[PDB]
Amino acid sequence: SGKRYPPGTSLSRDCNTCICRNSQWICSNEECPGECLVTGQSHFKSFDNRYFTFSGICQYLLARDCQDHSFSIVIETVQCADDRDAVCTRSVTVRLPGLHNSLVKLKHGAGVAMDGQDVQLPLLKGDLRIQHTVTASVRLSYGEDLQMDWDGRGRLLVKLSPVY
Amino acid sequence: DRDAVCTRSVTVRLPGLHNSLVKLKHGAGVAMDGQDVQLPLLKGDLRIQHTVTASVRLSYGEDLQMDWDGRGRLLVKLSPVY
Amino acid sequence: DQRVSMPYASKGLYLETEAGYYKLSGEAYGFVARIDGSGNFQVLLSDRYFNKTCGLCGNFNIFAEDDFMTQEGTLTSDPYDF
Amino acid sequence: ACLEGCFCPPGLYMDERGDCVPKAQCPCYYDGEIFQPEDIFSDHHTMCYCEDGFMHCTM
Amino acid sequence: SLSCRPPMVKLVCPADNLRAEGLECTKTCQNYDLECMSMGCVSGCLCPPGMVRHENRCVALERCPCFHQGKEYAPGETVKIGCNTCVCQDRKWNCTDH
Ligand SMILES: *[C@@H]1O[C@H](CO)[C@@H](O)[C@H](O)[C@H]1NC(C)=O
Ligand SMILES: *[C@@H]1O[C@H](CO)[C@@H](O)[C@H](O)[C@H]1NC(C)=O
Ligand SMILES: [Ca+2]
Repeated sequence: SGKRYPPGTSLSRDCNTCICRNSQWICSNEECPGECLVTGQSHFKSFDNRYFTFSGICQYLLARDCQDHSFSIVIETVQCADDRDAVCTRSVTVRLPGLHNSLVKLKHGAGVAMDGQDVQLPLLKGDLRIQHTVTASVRLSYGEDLQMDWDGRGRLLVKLSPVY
Repeated sequence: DRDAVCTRSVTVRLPGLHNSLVKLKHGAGVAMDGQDVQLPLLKGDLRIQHTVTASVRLSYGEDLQMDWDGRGRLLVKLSPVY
Repeated sequence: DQRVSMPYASKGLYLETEAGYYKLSGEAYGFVARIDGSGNFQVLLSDRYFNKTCGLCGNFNIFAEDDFMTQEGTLTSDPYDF
Repeated sequence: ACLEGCFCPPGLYMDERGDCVPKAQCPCYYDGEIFQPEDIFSDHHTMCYCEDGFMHCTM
Repeated sequence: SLSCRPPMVKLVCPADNLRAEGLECTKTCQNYDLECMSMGCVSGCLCPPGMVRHENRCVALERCPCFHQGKEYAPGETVKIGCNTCVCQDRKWNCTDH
């Protein structure tokens, strides 16, 4: 990145580490977690660090486990202003077939609703934990291989560990 | 003291709806079937909501009311059909 | 933001005065605006924009009842939220 | 009834965060969802907005 | 009211099953493999289990086309993307690995 480092150093990306030896960084190729990101009006980021935009108004499928069926996430888009080029996220629906085949729903506030029932946070069930983060944003955590973020005003995130 | 026995919680049971089990906790909290709940709770018959934002009020149908069991001041209202 | 004098003719928009009243002609782009002394906006506009130009002066179609089609596209009965 | 407790004057209405506010920034609770005081909002067919506490929907 | 057409039959939400996946989860050819949300059914008239909706026509067999670039392709039809041919056998496109 346009600056010099002595030999033997070990700078670390978020993903892994690299060490200087004979003017050539040696680097590991071990996987590191991805992050699909919804934000703004309609701006998506794939797990593979692709960026794009799709201003559709329906219930779209954001993510899903597709060899087995440990979960499935479903975004719900609506127009969000006077203009037609303004399509923000209103809610997201999560589905856990591992526990009751339940159906979590993150609402346009910081609210959550399991199977129609509004819920006070925290929600320690067996696997999934739902709690506030700054007391202004919800955070789902199923197991140790799944996280989420607030879908109040539309800034959904995910954290998928390399087991997926 | 031994002459000090206050109420901690009360448990309500409605066989008309799911055979559910409501629970009024030592705060102003309510817990249906283990699940904590945000108030209000308009199900079909029973409504649960705050009163002054410091006291819960259950209302099943038009023949049953309740009051806060946080620090132990439970009430009931039973209409003459009972 | 820079106040200019009058008349003015940049970019194919002649900003003149006619009959003591101010005019803004755009014949290349197909419109003639003007204002009077009291203040009464007027917009003469060509037939090239038939069943097109949607806005606060409605679409240029033949009908007169459908010309509240909002920025989404919604026939609204109210002349105000439009 | 005519109850006893902690209120605030008639120009001010109660907000979720303990403070009470005028009806300008009093949010809407359409379908449970808590919308902010200015939220234009629409599917393809319906058209709804939140003005001052109430949710003005149309079709 | 309207007695719905012969090729399909009306449904009713049972009062017991929460899984009343009826009218709301109307399976068309797009959303068959996709998994759907549902609170309860409606007073609609849905195709049988062995067939799906297809542009205002309950196409019977599971032979309905295989879309690309928002265009129809009957089963068996091929497309040439790059130096590969690719055919839709059942419902998913079957390409070549050259
Ligand atoms: C206006 O546009 C619509 C849609 O393209 C078209 O059907 C109609 O013929 C046009 N003119 C009139 C007479 O409305
Ligand atoms: C293609 O069709 C064959 C049919 O036997 C199937 O086995 C195979 O998995 C399909 N996929 C591809 C693209 O090879
Ligand atoms: Ca008109």
